[PDB]
Amino acid sequence: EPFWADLQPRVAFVERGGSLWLNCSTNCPRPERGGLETSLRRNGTQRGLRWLARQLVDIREPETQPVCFFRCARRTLQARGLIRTFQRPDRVELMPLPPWQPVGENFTLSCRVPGAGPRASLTLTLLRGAQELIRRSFAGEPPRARGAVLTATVLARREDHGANFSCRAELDLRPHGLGLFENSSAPRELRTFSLS
Amino acid sequence: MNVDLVFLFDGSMSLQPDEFQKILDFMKDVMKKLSNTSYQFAAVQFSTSYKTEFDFSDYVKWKDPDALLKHVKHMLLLTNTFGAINYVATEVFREELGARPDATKVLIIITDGEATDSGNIDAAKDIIRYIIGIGKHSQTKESQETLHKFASKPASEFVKILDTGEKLKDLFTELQKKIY
Ligand SMILES: *[C@@H]1O[C@H](CO)[C@@H](O[C@@H]2O[C@H](CO)[C@@H](O)[C@H](O)[C@H]2NC(C)=O)[C@H](O)[C@H]1NC(C)=O
Ligand SMILES: *[C@@H]1O[C@H](CO)[C@@H](O)[C@H](O)[C@H]1NC(C)=O
Ligand SMILES: *[C@@H]1O[C@H](CO)[C@@H](O)[C@H](O)[C@H]1NC(C)=O
Ligand SMILES: *[C@@H]1O[C@H](CO)[C@@H](O)[C@H](O)[C@H]1NC(C)=O
Ligand SMILES: *[C@@H]1O[C@H](CO)[C@@H](O)[C@H](O)[C@H]1NC(C)=O
Ligand SMILES: [Mg+2]
Repeated sequence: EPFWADLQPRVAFVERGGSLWLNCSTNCPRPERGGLETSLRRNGTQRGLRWLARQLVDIREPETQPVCFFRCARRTLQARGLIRTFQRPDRVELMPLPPWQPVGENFTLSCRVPGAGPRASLTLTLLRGAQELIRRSFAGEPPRARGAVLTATVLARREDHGANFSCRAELDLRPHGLGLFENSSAPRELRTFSLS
Repeated sequence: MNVDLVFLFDGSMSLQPDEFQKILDFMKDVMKKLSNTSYQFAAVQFSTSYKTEFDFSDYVKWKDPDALLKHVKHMLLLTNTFGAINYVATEVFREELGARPDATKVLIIITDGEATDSGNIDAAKDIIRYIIGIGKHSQTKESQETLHKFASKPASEFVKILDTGEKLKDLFTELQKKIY
């Protein structure tokens, strides 16, 4: 443990498509070879005797872990980072409703929110007017999972004739200091009638 | 003519997961196209360290490249390519792994050319080396020079660059820098 490498910031959250400066450093007295192994495109480098700073750009993967290294005498000293991306709910889509829905029968509401995430930070809600019918947090999904779907069966009523159904996606990155990003679908009107 | 052929494939963190899968598919396709008696294969992954994922005896027993490569996990570390090449020369072309002493030795090295080590590959001098370039990092001058350093000569004939569908991204990037 006497000589080391360090990568700062060691964990970073970037908006999908964004960029980030990383600084890889060592206390090795005379480092022989130094670098940063990542699949990310770079767009800027700065160097000093015991440090290397790189700007990584167009960061699109859910997760990537750059490996910073310096060769120190006979040893390679390394440090590993984590870059996570987030993607706002730019697309929130409620699937089409039936042209006409029989009263007293079920129909399906499906909200699709492609690409947004991390999925564990998403909450999707299905609404009739301003009333929330179903709310689902995706807490506990895998960290690299993206996108979400929320489907529910709803019993058609006479009252629901002409009512607007919609859905809302929330990406809550506030635990990470990054804000709450919301979007809602365009409304869809239900038309009901009695088969009798 | 008997030919012992080794795939030396880059499992370093600089290659995307989709690119590594394409490297695996490339190896499978080459094997299917040369599935005769005369060629026998081995595959070695390299990143920081080296792993013979299958050897010539494995090839002969299983034949199915899907079978032979099922246990491969992407190493996701550094790119010690000179070391890897030296490992193959001294440790993989051996009778113990089923190599035939009568066979012509060939190495197919698949990498973005961004080596994190240095040295020489003199131990591999008498092995025919074909280089397969892949990845955004193969596009730099230093990477292109590295790939040519590894190749048998004339490097023009032994170096090939896989098109993974990102050439327009490389163009935009370059133009954005020169045009602004
Ligand atoms: C990257 O990190 C290093 C160290 O954390 C930065 O600062 C220099 O570090 C050297 C030792 O490597 C020290 O001797 C100096 O005191 C530091 N200089 C300054 C001006 O603070 C280095 O500047 C960082 N580089 C970038 C681009 O942020
Ligand atoms: C790329 O580098 C240039 C300066 O060299 C800078 O102006 C630009 O912001 C960088 N690209 C990105 C995506 O930040
Ligand atoms: C909401 O959607 C639009 C595209 O329909 C998008 O441009 C905007 O960034 C989104 N807002 C948030 C906070 O996700
Ligand atoms: C509608 O769906 C609910 C929930 O699955 C079910 O219990 C009920 O039997 C259904 N009603 C009709 C009219 O089919
Ligand atoms: C549903 O939406 C339409 C327009 O989008 C609106 O005119 C109508 O009042 C709404 N239906 C009601 C009142 O529930
Ligand atoms: Mg690499």
